[PDB]
Amino acid sequence: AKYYNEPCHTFNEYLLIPGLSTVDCIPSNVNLSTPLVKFQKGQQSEINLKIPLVSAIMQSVSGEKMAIALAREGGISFIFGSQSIESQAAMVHAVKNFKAGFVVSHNELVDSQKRYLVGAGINTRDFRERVPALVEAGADVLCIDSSDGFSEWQKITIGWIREKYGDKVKVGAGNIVDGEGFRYLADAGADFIKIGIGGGSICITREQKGIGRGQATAVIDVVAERNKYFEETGIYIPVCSDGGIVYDYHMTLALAMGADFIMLGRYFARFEESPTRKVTINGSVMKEYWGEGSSRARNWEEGVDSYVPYAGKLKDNVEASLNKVKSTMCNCGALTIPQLQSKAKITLVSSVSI
Amino acid sequence: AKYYNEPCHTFNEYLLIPGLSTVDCIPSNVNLSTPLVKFQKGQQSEINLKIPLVSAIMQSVSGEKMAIALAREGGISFIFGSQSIESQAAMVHAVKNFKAGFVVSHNELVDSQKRYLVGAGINTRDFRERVPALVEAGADVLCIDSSDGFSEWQKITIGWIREKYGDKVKVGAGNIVDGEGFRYLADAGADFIKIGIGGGSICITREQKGIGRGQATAVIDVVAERNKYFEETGIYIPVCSDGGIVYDYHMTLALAMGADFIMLGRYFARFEESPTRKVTINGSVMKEYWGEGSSRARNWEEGVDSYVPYAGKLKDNVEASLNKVKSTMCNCGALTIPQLQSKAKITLVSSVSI
Amino acid sequence: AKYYNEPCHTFNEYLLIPGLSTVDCIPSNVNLSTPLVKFQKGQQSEINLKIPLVSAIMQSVSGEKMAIALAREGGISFIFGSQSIESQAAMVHAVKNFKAGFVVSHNELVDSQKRYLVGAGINTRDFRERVPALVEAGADVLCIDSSDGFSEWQKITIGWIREKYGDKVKVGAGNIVDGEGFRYLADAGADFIKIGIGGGSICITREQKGIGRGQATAVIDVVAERNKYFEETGIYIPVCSDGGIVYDYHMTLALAMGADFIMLGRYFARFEESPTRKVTINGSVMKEYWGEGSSRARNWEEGVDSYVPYAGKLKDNVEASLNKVKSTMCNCGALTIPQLQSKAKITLVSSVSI
Amino acid sequence: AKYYNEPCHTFNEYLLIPGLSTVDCIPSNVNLSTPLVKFQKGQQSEINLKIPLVSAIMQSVSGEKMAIALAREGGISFIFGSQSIESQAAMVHAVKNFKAGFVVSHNELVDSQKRYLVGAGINTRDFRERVPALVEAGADVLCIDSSDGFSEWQKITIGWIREKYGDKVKVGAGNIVDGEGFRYLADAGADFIKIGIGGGSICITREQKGIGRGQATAVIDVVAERNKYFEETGIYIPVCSDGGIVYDYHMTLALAMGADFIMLGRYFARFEESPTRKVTINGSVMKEYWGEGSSRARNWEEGVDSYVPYAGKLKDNVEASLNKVKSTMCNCGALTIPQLQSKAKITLVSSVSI
Ligand SMILES: COc1c(C)c2c(c(O)c1C/C=C(\C)CCC(=O)O)C(=O)OC2
Ligand SMILES: COc1c(C)c2c(c(O)c1C/C=C(\C)CCC(=O)O)C(=O)OC2
Ligand SMILES: COc1c(C)c2c(c(O)c1C/C=C(\C)CCC(=O)O)C(=O)OC2
Ligand SMILES: COc1c(C)c2c(c(O)c1C/C=C(\C)CCC(=O)O)C(=O)OC2
Ligand SMILES: O=c1[nH]cnc2c1ncn2[C@@H]1O[C@H](COP(=O)(O)O)[C@@H](O)[C@H]1O
Ligand SMILES: O=c1[nH]cnc2c1ncn2[C@@H]1O[C@H](COP(=O)(O)O)[C@@H](O)[C@H]1O
Ligand SMILES: O=c1[nH]cnc2c1ncn2[C@@H]1O[C@H](COP(=O)(O)O)[C@@H](O)[C@H]1O
Ligand SMILES: O=c1[nH]cnc2c1ncn2[C@@H]1O[C@H](COP(=O)(O)O)[C@@H](O)[C@H]1O
Ligand SMILES: [K+]
Ligand SMILES: [K+]
Ligand SMILES: [K+]
Ligand SMILES: [K+]
Repeated sequence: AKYYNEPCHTFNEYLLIPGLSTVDCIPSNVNLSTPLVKFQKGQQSEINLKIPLVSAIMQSVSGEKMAIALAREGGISFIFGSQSIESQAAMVHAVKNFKAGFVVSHNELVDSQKRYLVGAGINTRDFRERVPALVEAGADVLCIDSSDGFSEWQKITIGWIREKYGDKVKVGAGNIVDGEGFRYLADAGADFIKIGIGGGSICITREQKGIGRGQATAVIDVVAERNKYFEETGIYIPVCSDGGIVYDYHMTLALAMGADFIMLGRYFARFEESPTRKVTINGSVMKEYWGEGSSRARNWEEGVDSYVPYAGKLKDNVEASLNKVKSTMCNCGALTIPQLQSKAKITLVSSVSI
Repeated sequence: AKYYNEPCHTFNEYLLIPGLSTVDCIPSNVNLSTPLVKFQKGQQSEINLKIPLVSAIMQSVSGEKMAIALAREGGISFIFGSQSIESQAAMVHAVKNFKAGFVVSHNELVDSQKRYLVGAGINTRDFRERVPALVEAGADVLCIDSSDGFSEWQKITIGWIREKYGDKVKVGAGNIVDGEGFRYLADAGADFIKIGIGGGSICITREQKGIGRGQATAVIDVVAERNKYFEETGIYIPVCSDGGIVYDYHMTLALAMGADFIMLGRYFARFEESPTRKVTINGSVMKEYWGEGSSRARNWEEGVDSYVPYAGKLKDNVEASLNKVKSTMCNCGALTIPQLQSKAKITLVSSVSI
Repeated sequence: AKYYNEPCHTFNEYLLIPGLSTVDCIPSNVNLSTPLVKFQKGQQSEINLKIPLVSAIMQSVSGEKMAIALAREGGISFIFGSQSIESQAAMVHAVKNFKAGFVVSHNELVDSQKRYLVGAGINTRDFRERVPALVEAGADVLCIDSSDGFSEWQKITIGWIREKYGDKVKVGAGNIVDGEGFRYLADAGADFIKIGIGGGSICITREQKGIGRGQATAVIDVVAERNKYFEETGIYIPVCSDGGIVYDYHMTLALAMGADFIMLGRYFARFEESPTRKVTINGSVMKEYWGEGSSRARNWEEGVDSYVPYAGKLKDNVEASLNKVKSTMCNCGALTIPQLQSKAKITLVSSVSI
Repeated sequence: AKYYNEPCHTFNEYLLIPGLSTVDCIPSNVNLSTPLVKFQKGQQSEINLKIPLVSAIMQSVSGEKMAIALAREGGISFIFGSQSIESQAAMVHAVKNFKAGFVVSHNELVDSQKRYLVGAGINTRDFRERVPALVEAGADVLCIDSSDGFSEWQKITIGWIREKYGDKVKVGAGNIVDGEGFRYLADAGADFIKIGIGGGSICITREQKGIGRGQATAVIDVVAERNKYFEETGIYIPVCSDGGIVYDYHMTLALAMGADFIMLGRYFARFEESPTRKVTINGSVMKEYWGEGSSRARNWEEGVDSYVPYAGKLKDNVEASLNKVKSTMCNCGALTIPQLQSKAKITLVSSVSI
């Protein structure tokens, strides 16, 4: 067996040490643009998010309304794939054609036709039928959804997409937690790679499957491999820190450690736009939230079902969260995510102080 | 005094990092066969379990019914030796002759005569009389039961067995927690060595005797010594991780760290087949469970007596546990235990994340 | 990104190991004098506190009465700047002219005219108007108050002061937590540098902003840079450990680690002289205490409002605290703060023992 | 300031790993004799305890009855010195002349006249008068009682004793927690050195004074210095682990780490023979226990007053404790304390497993 020198850590175990803040760095001047899909050295990504936040590929998070609301603020949602091909394609189509008027019976993220961008999750099983349907519906990007992306099944899925669509259809893959996993999916052709196993808030109320790694350590390790890969091939593959974001400052940390964007479930589940029921229990307005591994999810094993405090509209909450991220970025002397990734000073905190 | 560079750790402090999962690895194709007794390089063990689980040498765990139920699923039970020679021999005989019809007044683990295999615990005191009786009764393997197997008494016991039966009678020894202890029992002639002191769940409700070591560290250290021993002598001695299994994923970890099989007490005590009373307390069906060191056990000092939640039939529970182990093995890219031991990537987790 | 070899620690994680105590070291012979502003090798600071304690630049701590009471015991207060220029200048003037008799409508810290010394906090925004007013009022020293002093805004503020007053007006700067930050403010011209971000007791009831560092690690790191700076330039810049003092022995630790003086908020908020209301809740006399980042403070975001147990007069409490500090200093073989900083033996304690 | 590479640890953070147990090692054959005062290489100590336990120099622990009861079992008590010279001398005399019949108005520890041995605590202040009185009363050994023995006052006290009595009067000194402190008292002439600051159970209900060190680390460090000192001078100075013994196995650990004997307060306070009142609170028989630093103690600052569960007669409790120590010693392959100190394998345990 192979062992490691240091134990893995979570975001709660880190803090940022300030760098030189210039008179020109104020929250409003901070640019949160970030690449979504791979590109070559010197190029720009074909798809750039205006804010580094994407909603989780979950039934209780990314429905049509969430996708529209998030795209309006500059991010993108990945419509859940744990539903019928027809049902998921309908949501994608609804998002792509939302601005239409008569239909035959500032930071918005849109395509060349001013239509909101939207992503869609796929699986390694029915892709031969699901992918064409999502492509037809107008999906802007796809992502293989899995608890263990270090699999030949993902390579096969990406291969089929490349053979049928070449590099015209974008597809992310995951999840992985180390350089080996990243490298495998990179060579397989993934446009972006998702990082994270066992770090989601859903795991708080469930038992360990035995596989996983502290989210912070996973991002740091994968990012190092991604940078090495860039140096060897000239190909820059964006990576996504998926899960484990508990507080707003965790967002800044994930980005500082090298993640290009962040995927969140619980964070968005709390909003009015999530596709779940708003329930009031003893004066407390809550929203439903369950894992994709729960029996409640897959039936169209693991299992986690819970409630999250209602937070209102997505817009006001994201604005507040990102204002804090931008302010912290200025503390670190960064006006952009790439500058933050270059200048960030990250310290581990003692367990005693926690 | 001799000190160590790193502190010892328990199973809860580890997680497995996924490896490449091939299209051919599905739970049903995973082989959990494993050697029980020592053999030379290139040989196969004379006794191979079909599943890597054996029940503890305890009054509250391994009785006749447990032995039959576990053997039926591919494992083996070690009938407790903390009872009269006559009483223990009777249980062994009952297991060996269970399939008999008229008696004169798929994954089953059996001998050449299709009789379920069964083991029996012995002590370093009355072995001259207990061993012959167990051999006559048909015991397939014996194991010296002790909290500290690094003892001349164990060497003497194994020696007497070798002098009387040669290598025709198999006998495990233990418990030890480091290379020195392993080496001593290996040179003494033990067929398999049990690892673990102070890691049993029984210790949760009792005070430390002062001796012990984190179960994970103990297995890792002993396994390293065992592999070194194999390289020097060509003799492969199976080792058993005894105690400390709290969750199913701990089983996968123990195996990944090098243990050939696992001994459990609490896990099996919960089943209908354990020899203890099923008691209902306030709507909760429980089963009794007490340590062999408790005054309640030895009287035919330490002391631990408690209850464990009823889990029903052994069969359904083991199937569920092993299905999870096999699934995790596929995440790690392993179709067998030896392949897992070779490919496993094991990371320590921070105390903060725990 | 830049990472660190060791995690940061708080004061609770340290203890002092005794050194040789001489017959001449008794609490009463211990000298707690300490420099407040920078000086060259071989010189004495133009301003020396008689005790190493200064009260925080907070609305709920440093008002006129606090400033008089603390100066009487040998320390100095920094009148809060989160109020109108006119209001703050009035408090400064009131302190400077407290001993006056007819006014036209042993360890005391005083100026050449026997007037109590007093400091005043300033900000990087209205200094062009606030500074002249404070200077006119008689402020003896100023200090830029900020959660992140590693800023060009602080350099600009110090620059303006130097251009207008040369080295005749003393001004501290902060806060910083590492050598880089210290170095920046040192080169900018600061007379003393304050250390500490996120370590204040106020943070106990609030969420992390994402920036910070264990107070002990921050002091140790900054002190090392300060000593290096002294060796390179011959300039000795006093540093202040700001926040995180929970127990009296933390004072001794901060000083032993190299801090010349200590800034405290909660400690002084408990006294009769703090400018907040004394409220009795269920038989418990308390005093109000809120952070400068709370909405309650700035309105003339973050937010922390709470109560601290009443402790009575500042005099008796400081005497008791310092008697303990002096006794511990004698345990360490030190009769002065500089001797303590040279002889102190500081050990980290295990999280288990905590 | 001077810092250390590793944090200090307590006894709870350690466990012993078994060594080879020989057929000749059974509890009854284990010899717990141990030296009390210094001797040269090749010699035997002039005073050897029959068991390695001594009672604390406390008002609530070591009175006349305790001294007699402990001496009867082979240990020695140090009559508290926090009382009048006349009062303390009376207790010493009472112990020395307990076996007398008409008075003019197996493992027992005795002198050449069959009189129970007894020690007495002294202070660095009134020794010129207290020492002669204790010597006259028949005290067999003295010990300077202090929270910080790294003091010129202790050197002066030992010096006065040597000048007046030469090496005919034995006197221990302490407390210290590192090699420097040990070395100072060794060169000063101490017959034995006590280790421990802040590790006593009394500290559980009180605030840190700021000085101290984990008890285990303190013993290990001092023992290393003591062994180095022995190699350089040929003088063997016994050391005493004072305080921090919570469980019986802590005794074995302290001895294994190199301490020759152990001083305990709480342990003995629970017995019928302690000089405090036996009080029954709600069906629970308790005994009083307070620190020597409490105002309740010195008045003939710190302060700790509490209750300990009644345990009955000293005899039965010590026998049980030592039976466990001896059994563990056999697990480690040791028949004597020196053999244990040579063969012991000591591992640190993870904070997670604790
Ligand atoms: C696929 O969605 C996830 C993801 C992305 C992760 C985890 C997880 O449990 C599930 C649900 C698990 C499901 C639906 C079972 C199928 C599978 O195994 O893919 C996790 O632990 O890390 C990441
Ligand atoms: C023998 O069964 C065990 C085993 C295997 C272990 C422990 C233990 O306490 C007992 C009971 C202890 C008994 C019956 C006393 C006799 C003895 O000492 O063997 C333990 O701590 O690690 C392993
Ligand atoms: C300025 O007073 C402080 C200081 C000294 C510190 C912190 C802090 O939050 C505030 C209040 C924050 C305010 C008033 C907002 C403006 C600003 O950012 O300066 C902290 O975390 O470390 C040190
Ligand atoms: C002297 O008895 C002790 C000892 C041995 C220790 C401590 C302690 O507090 C006291 C009481 C402290 C007193 C009576 C005040 C005088 C003094 O300082 O000696 C401790 O922390 O480690 C060891
Ligand atoms: O059932 C589940 N168990 C564990 N993780 C899950 C499950 N369902 C989704 N996830 C992961 O958890 C992420 C959300 O983490 P969260 O933002 O902390 O709530 C998702 O994007 C997935 O990667
Ligand atoms: O009384 C006891 N004290 C400590 N360990 C015990 C005792 N009795 C049995 N054991 C050990 O605990 C193991 C069971 O651990 P468990 O599976 O965690 O319950 C047994 O196989 C023994 O090795
Ligand atoms: O609102 C706030 N949030 C965090 N820190 C604050 C705030 N206001 C003041 N502080 C810091 O906390 C210090 C006081 O720490 P305290 O002595 O532990 O209460 C001040 O001197 C500031 O440096
Ligand atoms: O007031 C006190 N404070 C701290 N330690 C004390 C005090 N009085 C005695 N001690 C120490 O505590 C030891 C007893 O530790 P205990 O056996 O854990 O109760 C004594 O022998 C002293 O060294
Ligand atoms: K900054
Ligand atoms: K895999
Ligand atoms: K000292
Ligand atoms: K042994």
